[PDB]
Amino acid sequence: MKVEIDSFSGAKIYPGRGTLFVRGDSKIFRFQNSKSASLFKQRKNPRRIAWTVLFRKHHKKGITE
Amino acid sequence: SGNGAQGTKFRISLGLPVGAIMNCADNSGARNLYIIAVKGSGSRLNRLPAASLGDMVMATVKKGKPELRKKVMPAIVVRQAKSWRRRDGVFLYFEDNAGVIANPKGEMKGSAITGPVGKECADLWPRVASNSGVVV
Amino acid sequence: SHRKYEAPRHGHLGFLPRKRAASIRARVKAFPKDDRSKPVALTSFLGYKAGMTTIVRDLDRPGSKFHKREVVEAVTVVDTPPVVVVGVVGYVETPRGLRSLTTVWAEHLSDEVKRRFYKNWYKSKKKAFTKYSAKYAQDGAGIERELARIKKYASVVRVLVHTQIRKTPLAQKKAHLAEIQLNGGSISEKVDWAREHFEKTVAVDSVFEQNEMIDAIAVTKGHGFEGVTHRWGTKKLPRKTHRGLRKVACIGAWHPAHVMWSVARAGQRGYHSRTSINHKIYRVGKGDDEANGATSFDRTKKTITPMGGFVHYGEIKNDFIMVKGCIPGNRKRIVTLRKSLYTNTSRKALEEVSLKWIDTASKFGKGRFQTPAEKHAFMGTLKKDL
RNA sequence: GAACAGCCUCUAGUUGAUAGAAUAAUGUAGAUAAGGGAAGUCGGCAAAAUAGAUCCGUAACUUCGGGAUAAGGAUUGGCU
RNA sequence: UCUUAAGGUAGCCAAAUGCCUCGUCAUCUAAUUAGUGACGCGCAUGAAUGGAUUAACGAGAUUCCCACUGUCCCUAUCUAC
RNA sequence: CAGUCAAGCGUUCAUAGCGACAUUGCUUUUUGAUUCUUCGAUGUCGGCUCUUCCUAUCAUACCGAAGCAGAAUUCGGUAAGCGUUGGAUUGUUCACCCACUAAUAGGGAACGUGAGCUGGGUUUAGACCGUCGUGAGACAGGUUAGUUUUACCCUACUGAUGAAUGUUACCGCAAUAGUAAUUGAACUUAGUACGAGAGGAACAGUUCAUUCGGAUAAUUGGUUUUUGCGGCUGUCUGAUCAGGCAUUGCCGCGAAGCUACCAUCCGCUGGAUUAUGGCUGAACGCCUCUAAGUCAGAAUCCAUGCUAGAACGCGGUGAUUUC
Repeated sequence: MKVEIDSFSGAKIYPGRGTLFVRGDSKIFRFQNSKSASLFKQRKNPRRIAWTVLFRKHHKKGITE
Repeated sequence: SGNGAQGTKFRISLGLPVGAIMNCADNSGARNLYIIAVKGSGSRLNRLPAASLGDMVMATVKKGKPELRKKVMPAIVVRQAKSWRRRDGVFLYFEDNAGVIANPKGEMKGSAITGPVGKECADLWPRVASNSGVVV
Repeated sequence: SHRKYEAPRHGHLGFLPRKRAASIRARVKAFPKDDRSKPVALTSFLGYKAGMTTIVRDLDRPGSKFHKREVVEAVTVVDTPPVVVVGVVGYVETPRGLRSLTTVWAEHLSDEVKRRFYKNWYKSKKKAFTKYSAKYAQDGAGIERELARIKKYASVVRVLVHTQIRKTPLAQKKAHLAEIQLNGGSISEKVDWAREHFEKTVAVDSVFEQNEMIDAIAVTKGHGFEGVTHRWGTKKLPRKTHRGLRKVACIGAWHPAHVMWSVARAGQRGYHSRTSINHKIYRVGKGDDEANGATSFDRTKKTITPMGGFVHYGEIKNDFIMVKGCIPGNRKRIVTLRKSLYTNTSRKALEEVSLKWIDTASKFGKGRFQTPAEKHAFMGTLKKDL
């Protein structure tokens, strides 16, 4: 058992939960749930969605780990 | 499906009922495949024979080379786009459903595969797995 | 004229009548055939359906594509605190079936089980088994003699037990009491087993072992009145039909001039007694230890109740049982686990299951963390934390 | 807003349609649906899709007036 | 030459007119008693009982295609009454 | 649709498979013949939907025969347990192709089924054409448009209550009724048996799948009046904050519940038998599966198991009302 990371929200994907998506370029995208999957499919930026790990890292909030 | 089956396949969600146009993912010259039958499909009243990843369908070419058009040929589904789950437990899908033209024995008419190819289809048909670029 | 195109009939005729079950607790219609070589053992247990979770296990079967490979399986968690033995009944065989000869009970009855014999318990004098207990407190004035009768007669002896639902987190406070047959040894051994176990609790680790295919008996989830389309799965009538399309079009030929018993009709859906078979035991967990959900591959101190509790049930602080797959009944419902009536091999009953990881993320939504420690380690400091 | 369109208000006028409780099946009127996309059916019936404005582009045919909003593309807010 | 005077001309056609007939050929489809284009000894087409054609128009009838979709695979859920 | 006889076909050979000339029947799924019922009306084609039934068995089980080496096949028996499909054209039943399939068997039930639907056709009234008629008009000739009503009654069915064997409560028993599983592929046996080769099995063992069924909601998907959170338009509340209204104003996400072969889980093992193959063994000094007796044996039957529990079937057990 190894845990996956959301390709949009950077969240921890535990087995069975979430979804997998393969693009035409064979780029595998893993989503924790329908929220991340749907926001991805409407072509939104994780850097511009406020609650995402990418947004957190870009705005430098919570980098003490 | 049938005699030319290399291995068994777990049940995959049927996403390609009769009448589905799927992309052609090989270099045979066909542009798309129109599913008209599914090999090994069951029999129920008022139930469409539907296809999934890796099973042989009997298809026609509606767009593509004239010498591939107007005839009936076997094809194999390599991408589904209808999310199915693996015994791993993950639900996955591609963004489009695509297949490749093959003879009844499972030998592919084309020489190469464009785009990703499902693991179940790869494991059922080694020729598809050989000519394929990426297997997921 | 014949049916133009053949089709299988909708629904199983062997489950009729699709009516409400006579009680919320499903009885065991048939118990395993008794032996004599085997020791005296209970052949069933009573627990409560708490909810479902997910497990990951390293599937092994020599010839499948998933040999020595991780598989994700739905499991149902049944909260099973030890059941209390209070009483035993002997059944003598007669040319008309098994007939109960007598029921001997225990000196002291818990208020939880005594609450079962009442419909208005609070506004009562609690006069229940008082004269029976008065008959007790002597050696065998009416006890040892009745047990001797059960030994001399009564080819079948069944122990009366009840559930500890004060331990269970339900709002019930009324113990479910049922009968479990004893299927070992002689009648004397069964009877004095029961007598020795009077007023005593027995836990699941004695009845059911890990990697055991048991049967589940429960009353399925009820749904009230249902139309034929969802109650039997008949085809929906086309879009343009006067007077509704969620019906069966023809409910019979002209002759016989009656509606047959086998035509699909609307009525009660669900709330039926069902016994499903061959449910594998994935783990027999004890509440008298932390790290219920800890495996030899995870090794994380963590109980089995998910974050936020089991939805609509709560916590599993008691003993519990992991049954693979789904079982009849909904959450909070008393289920009965029964030993198998036959020894199956299947290369599936004798599959040795050892769990690798069992999910405890919150079932009350899309849960991301298994432990609040994990939640804190991910989020960090929150404004609610000082 | 192009608009005695639709939508919301002012003056004025009504607040009149037997009610209370519950939320079963089947309805009537509205909706939404993964993948497929007419395989349904006598038949795309019903529904959906399109839709305003600006700019671009617009075929056969023709009674030279049309076809034509043909087909087919793009843009559209707020603020300075 | 005969019958009642003339003997179906231009055209058009398995046409809303063709029995045979699901006519034959081509095309459209994987497959077409459908459609279209041809053919025509045409049961029983045909010239103001108007023939042929025809842009534009049509809540007229028919076929195919693209788009779209719960029409369907195969159902499910929600609201008001 | 099925027999009987057997000239003959079948390299020879009447019956492996067939069988002319004849002849005996059965069926009521064709169509006639009739005119008994109904003209103070039995709704009148087909399709769709759904249940059951028959067997004259297409497939699946087990078998016997062959012109059965194998594979495929053909003939036949017990067998209706179980299934018998998706489409193009046609209103069509019937056809006819394209395919999948283990198979795409034939039928009945008021030519099942219109207070179940639809209304494509037929078969009112409008209209066009062809032929016929002087004409009005005719045409099982073509074409186009053409109102499909009522259940609240009784019964049947599906569910749901319920009086009364002192009362009340708990745990049970089990008469009777229903019953359910199904089919395929792959690996292996095995490139083996068999066969000159070409080709080419089967039993046992594993892995899946089809159709069906019963549950369940961990996960994924669907649904959104959680009008939960956010966004947006128009207007109204002097502005801001918060809101109203736009018949749920619209959009994104959306828990819970419900729910999907669109998701997961589960679907048992014993005995009697049918065909059929035998043992012993007479009849009939020999033979002979049969006569007495008997062994095995099918998707069969009955049990095991599963569903209900007789509301006029029953048992055991607790409590049983006093100023």
